[PDB]
Amino acid sequence: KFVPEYRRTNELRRRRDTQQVELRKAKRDEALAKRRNFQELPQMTQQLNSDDMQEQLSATVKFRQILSQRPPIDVVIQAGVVPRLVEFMRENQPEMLQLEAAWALTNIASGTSAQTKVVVDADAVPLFIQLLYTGSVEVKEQAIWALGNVAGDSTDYRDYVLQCNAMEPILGLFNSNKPSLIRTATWTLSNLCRGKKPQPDWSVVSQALPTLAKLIYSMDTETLVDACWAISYLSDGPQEAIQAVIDVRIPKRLVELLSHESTLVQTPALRAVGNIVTGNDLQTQVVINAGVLPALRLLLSSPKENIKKEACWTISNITAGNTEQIQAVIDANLIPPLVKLLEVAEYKTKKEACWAISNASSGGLQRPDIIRYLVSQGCIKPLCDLLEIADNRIIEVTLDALENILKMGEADKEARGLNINENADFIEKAGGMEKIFNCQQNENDKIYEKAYKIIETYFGEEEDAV
Amino acid sequence: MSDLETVAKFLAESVIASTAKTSERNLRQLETQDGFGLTLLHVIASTNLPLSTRLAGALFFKNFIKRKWVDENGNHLLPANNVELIKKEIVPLMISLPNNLQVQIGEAISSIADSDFPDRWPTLLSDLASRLSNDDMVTNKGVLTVAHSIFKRWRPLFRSDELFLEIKLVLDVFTAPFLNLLKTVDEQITANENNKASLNILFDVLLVLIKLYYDFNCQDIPEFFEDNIQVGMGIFHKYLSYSNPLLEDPDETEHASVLIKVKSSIQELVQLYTTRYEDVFGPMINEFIQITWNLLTSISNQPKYDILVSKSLSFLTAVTRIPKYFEIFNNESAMNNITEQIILPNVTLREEDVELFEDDPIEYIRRDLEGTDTRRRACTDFLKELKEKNEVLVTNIFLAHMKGFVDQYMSDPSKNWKFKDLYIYLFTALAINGNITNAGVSSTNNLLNVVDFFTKEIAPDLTSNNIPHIILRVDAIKYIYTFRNQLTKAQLIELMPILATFLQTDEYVVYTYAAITIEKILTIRESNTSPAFIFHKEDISNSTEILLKNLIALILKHGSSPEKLAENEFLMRSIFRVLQTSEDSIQPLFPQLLAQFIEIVTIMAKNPSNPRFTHYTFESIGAILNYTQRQNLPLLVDSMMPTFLTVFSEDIQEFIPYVFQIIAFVVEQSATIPESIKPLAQPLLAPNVWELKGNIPAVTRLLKSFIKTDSSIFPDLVPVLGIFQRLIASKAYEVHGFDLLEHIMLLIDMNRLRPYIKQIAVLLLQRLQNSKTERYVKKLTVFFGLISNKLGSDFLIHFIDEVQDGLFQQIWGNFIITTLPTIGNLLDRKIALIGVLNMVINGQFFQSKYPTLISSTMNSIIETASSIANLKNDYVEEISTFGSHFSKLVSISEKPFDPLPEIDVNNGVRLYVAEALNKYNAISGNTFLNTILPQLTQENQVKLNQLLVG
Amino acid sequence: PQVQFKLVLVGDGGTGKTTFVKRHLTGEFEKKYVATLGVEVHPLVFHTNRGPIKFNVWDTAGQEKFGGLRDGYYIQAQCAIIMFDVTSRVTYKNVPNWHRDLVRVCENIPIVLCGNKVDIKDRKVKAKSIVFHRKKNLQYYDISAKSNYNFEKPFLWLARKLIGDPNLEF
Ligand SMILES: Nc1nc2c(ncn2[C@@H]2O[C@H](COP(=O)(O)OP(=O)(O)OP(=O)(O)O)[C@@H](O)[C@H]2O)c(=O)[nH]1
Ligand SMILES: [Mg+2]
Repeated sequence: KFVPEYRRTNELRRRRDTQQVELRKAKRDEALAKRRNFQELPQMTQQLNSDDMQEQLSATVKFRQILSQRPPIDVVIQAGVVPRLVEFMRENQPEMLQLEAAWALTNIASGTSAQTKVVVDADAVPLFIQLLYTGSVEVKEQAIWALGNVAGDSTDYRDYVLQCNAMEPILGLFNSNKPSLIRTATWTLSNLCRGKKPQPDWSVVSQALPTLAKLIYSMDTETLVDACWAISYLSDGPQEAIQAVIDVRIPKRLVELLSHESTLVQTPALRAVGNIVTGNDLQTQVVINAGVLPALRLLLSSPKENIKKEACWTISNITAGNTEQIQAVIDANLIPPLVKLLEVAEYKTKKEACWAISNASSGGLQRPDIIRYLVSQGCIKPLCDLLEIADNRIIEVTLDALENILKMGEADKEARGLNINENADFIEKAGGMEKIFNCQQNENDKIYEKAYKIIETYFGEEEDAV
Repeated sequence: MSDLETVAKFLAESVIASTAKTSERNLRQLETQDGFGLTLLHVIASTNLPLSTRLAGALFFKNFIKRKWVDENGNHLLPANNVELIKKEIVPLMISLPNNLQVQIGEAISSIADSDFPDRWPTLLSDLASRLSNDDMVTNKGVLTVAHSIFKRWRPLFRSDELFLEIKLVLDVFTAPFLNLLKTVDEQITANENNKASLNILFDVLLVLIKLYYDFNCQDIPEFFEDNIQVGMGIFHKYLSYSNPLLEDPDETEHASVLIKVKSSIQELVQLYTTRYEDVFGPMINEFIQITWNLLTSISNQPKYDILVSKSLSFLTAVTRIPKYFEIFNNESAMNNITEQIILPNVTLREEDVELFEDDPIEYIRRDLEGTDTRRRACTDFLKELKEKNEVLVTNIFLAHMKGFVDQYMSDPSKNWKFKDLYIYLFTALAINGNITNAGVSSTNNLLNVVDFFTKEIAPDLTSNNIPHIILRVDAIKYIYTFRNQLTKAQLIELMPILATFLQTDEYVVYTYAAITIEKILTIRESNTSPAFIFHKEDISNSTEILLKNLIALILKHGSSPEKLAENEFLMRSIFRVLQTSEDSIQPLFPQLLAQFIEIVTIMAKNPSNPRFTHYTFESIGAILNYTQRQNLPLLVDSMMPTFLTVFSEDIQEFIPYVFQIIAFVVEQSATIPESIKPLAQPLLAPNVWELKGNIPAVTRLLKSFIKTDSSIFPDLVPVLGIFQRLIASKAYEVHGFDLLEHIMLLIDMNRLRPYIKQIAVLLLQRLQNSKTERYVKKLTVFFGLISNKLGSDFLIHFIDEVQDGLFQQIWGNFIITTLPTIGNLLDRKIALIGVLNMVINGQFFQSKYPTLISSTMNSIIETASSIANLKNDYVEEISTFGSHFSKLVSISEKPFDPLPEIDVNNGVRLYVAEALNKYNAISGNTFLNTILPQLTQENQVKLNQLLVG
Repeated sequence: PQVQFKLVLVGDGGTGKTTFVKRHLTGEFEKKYVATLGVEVHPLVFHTNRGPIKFNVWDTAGQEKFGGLRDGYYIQAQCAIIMFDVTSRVTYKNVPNWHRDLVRVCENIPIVLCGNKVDIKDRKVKAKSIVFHRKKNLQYYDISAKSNYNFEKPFLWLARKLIGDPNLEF
């Protein structure tokens, strides 16, 4: 009997999105990609084509104004002025004319993909990039905003901007004092880093990490939000990407931001920290040494359910590490809150607390006092309760935790000459023996075989007490 | 003449007994003709044929698909032309058939889909969905049943991208028609409120729609069902309360109807949504709680609602575990209304149980002792869940009701005795934290006093001359059983003469529960860190004889037929426990007790019936022998062996593995082989004794005991080696082969083994080339270590090289040092590790002859000594055949042979290795470690320094 | 044996269906496992207080590779016995499959669920786990073909159900 492999059943660390396909309704926690910068058309078009500089400017100012704060983008385009606006950005034009033309084009690029395409096909991008070299602070602010909308439209325009060598001049903007310029440039930079398939050219966007290290030392909330999001995108990668973030010494301040007052900051900061602990034990210890464990304790109590979930996921990739790292989690008093979420939290969060406790128990086979403490904190009952409701993957993870707990109890019985396996008695006392036993009814063979082994090894009418 | 006519002829013959087998053989021959698949479809469609013939054709086609549609790799086995035409005809054919045929064609479609959907059958989904219509609920049921058969395959799967892509494909086709059809079935059900036939049809469709709703949501809640949740769940919300006299009939109390199943399927889906998708479902949970509360309020106690009640309580249990929703009934008013309306009416003792008490006492006891889905159990588990969330509130609310139950009983105990059974049951449920285990109750509710309740409510019912109902006498005994850990030794001692007096009554459940409670009292340990029991021998010695006398009389009370004598295994379990506790208290009576057990064995041999009774009979015999003075064993042996010989000669296989264990123990404990046992030694070696899996562990033990106690009883070692060969050649029995071999090599003088030592090595190593298993190579490695530790390093080298010069170093470098670090069993790891180390530090010949082996051997030693509990810890489904089961007697169990007892397997091994290496280095003038350190891997040079500097 | 009924006996391979029938037919207990190939039909006659009753027992194969006609054997069956082995948890896990295939062919026949081999100590399917019969209104019995425990209860219940006489006795 043949069936498709994914319809058959016959390293604990987990990366961000190993499986991208989703059935659930997509919920956006991310910053909107595009931003807008807040009929006598015939007459304006005549002034814009005029040879007089002051006539050109008054026309450009009007086109920018109607495009500010809804805006008739498609109408301006229909007037055929987009290439003229692009000409006004050329290196040999007046500063104020460049400013207005770039502002108007920014808002045309702020609309639909078709409207952004108009500006891109008009060869505006190389000029924006040039204005980043040559413009005043006011000119540089309009050009970088324009590049943000192009980049935020799609991965293709994101890559086109990078192929035009925009990164070098963009990274020069962050010497400015003007908080509005830093804000806008940080958002544009996050748009150049955003997007999973395809990811941007690593050789180019990793050049931004020194700048991002500086930006997360801003105390401007808006700047921190988009800087942390940028780091969260760049840190979503293999060990090499994580190591580039570690090398610029981002983790210390990144961990500090987990305690920022604003959940708009905590969310991307926690996402980035979560990404970093998906590498190896050495990279993970760098985050531990930065104080992530105390910070995670508070986030387990966050009012945002998604913060609690991501905190549990982050902890689970830490307890996927070595004995000392598991002990560090215990030492930071993270188990009591994890056990609490394991029994009261929403399923998606509860599911993540299960991974964390389960992974800890896998390493607890080498340091039995680890499992003693876990049992001491009352994890057995929540784990067993989870067997009745969980998806099949979480059933398997929960049975592996209970098996580790049973192995430890059995090894402890033999080592100390105890009469009975204490953890097996706890599991039966909590009603967990029946819930494990009932997993044998699952048509999933991996689940059935695991439950059968547990039942027959630890609850199978072993012996008369002698 | 026609091939269609010929197929129909034998399809018809297949329903008749005389031609059932010949017809299949003819059909299998006809099956080779090309197009037979399509010929079957034409037969199925032929309305001129009798329905049974068309049904035989539909069943044959279905099973033809299962046999010959694809091979193990998914290659179609039929001509590519037939394959595509089948897929085109099958769905339209299904629609046109009446139900009995339609369902089998639906199942053939599902079988094709199992291998071909979705990649190799892109049209199926559209094909199926396009057959749904608002005006034909018969065809709808058929189509939806096929869809459910295909989509329910998602339920046991792990999430994956490939699966979610498949699910997405299905949702794009079905979501709109599914919801529309669901939105059409509710409308027609209301319009057809008084049409019985059309109602049953509509609710059949509703049931499958509900199951499909579950299929679509078992992996995640898809976007479509999140958006349309209010209309979807709103409909199910409605039908949880729906009631129509046409779809009900009070005259049926067991057979749940389609309406009942629909509400149960709804509750399954509601619990899925409540426990997985509370974020989305949250706003609607309160509505379902209230309707579930009303549903349980007005539900008849008839069994046909049992499942619906339990599924409703599991929903309410999931709600109790969500703090936000538990608070709506976390107050005295709601909690008290749950008690009166939901819990108490279903916890009372129902008389369907009282009848089991009177008619099948032994079964009543077994089920009472081990326990599901009865209303009592479902409601009691719910009661527990509430108590866990607010113990003070729940306890006090029930203490108030129980207070009134006491007065209801005391007013008229004779008629209201059931009220006392109630609050004893409720008190027990509230007092126990969690569940009782085989070890008893470990902790209780601090708001209740089990000792006070015992003195006031239980103890008087033990000794009262008259009892309103013997069920209360059982309840009192069971209370002692339940709370035995909470009573003092002095309180238990005071109960022992009372429980023992029950063994002289005639009430089946009273004297059995008394025997059970005595046995469990004798199993209470003082603590889990030492083996001592609360009850020592001086606590039972004065009553041992009268307990045994009365337990034996109860066994014999209803006649000495094999089936009735062995009926009550709890009596013999208690005899065993009493014997174990009393030890040598009544040694002078051992000959008479043993004679009584032997007579029981003799009677049961005519028809062994109760395996637990049989087991504890032989445990009891084992206990007697264990506490008999060794010089008195021969007299006991002589009184048993005539019966044991008859067990062999009559081939009572149920007893044979027990008799072998008993005889082995006797031999193990004697300084010489008793004369009555000597004649068994050489017949033991006959190959036919070693054929049944259930006997191998026992005859291996007996053979080992002969070798250890007096190996001269075997004048020829050839047949002993023949057993070893049989065991070691077998993957199933290899462990016993190694066990036997250890006895042979270590306990038989080398002068006797000399003519056979080469052959032994050849046999032992033949497995390596032919049919090696991982367990075999691990056991071989442990065996090498054992030989090294005992007979020495030089012996081991010349034992293997005797097979072929050079074989030692080849096996050492390929199997031993590679396998050593993988041995997970702690005692075996110590033996292997210490034995391998012994070769390096106590093998001057090993060092001088194989100098280049030392570095790789040291790498293996260091890795093994410096490493985990993650390794497989033991050496552990299939068809049971007669005699395939072996049961170990704990009364005469033996612990494994540890040749290195001064080294604890826990931490002593690592310390021992480090001290042995340091010593060897010191004896070498401090040149060994310096010379070998550069030859080790980088990793092991570090681990080694941690060992020495540890 | 003029009153005759087609009884289909189904269940996983090795559960004891053939041993059970042969014990009723001849009284002999078969110790070896020789898998049945497709079906063997065996007439069983009981002499009752309502006359002689004949069961034509279609002893079907439980191993898929030897299944023969499989549920093709169930056509026009008037009753059935589903057997499992109480020492093998998987044979009880497959009981719903056997029952599903039976009722799809025979909608409303009486069916007895038999848990065989209760004479073996290491029982894996306890009465607690055995609940399928209440969900589908089948009669359940523990049986042992070896010890003859409840030997005749399945045929007696079917006979009473088939004749409609609760007082019928063998
Ligand atoms: N101990 C014990 N063994 C039994 C019992 N019933 C059957 N067996 C054994 O179980 C094995 C299976 O025997 P069969 O009756 O041939 O199995 P089956 O159900 O007919 O299997 P298939 O024909 O392949 O479907 C044999 O070894 C029997 O001796 C029983 O009640 N007790
Ligand atoms: Mg058979």
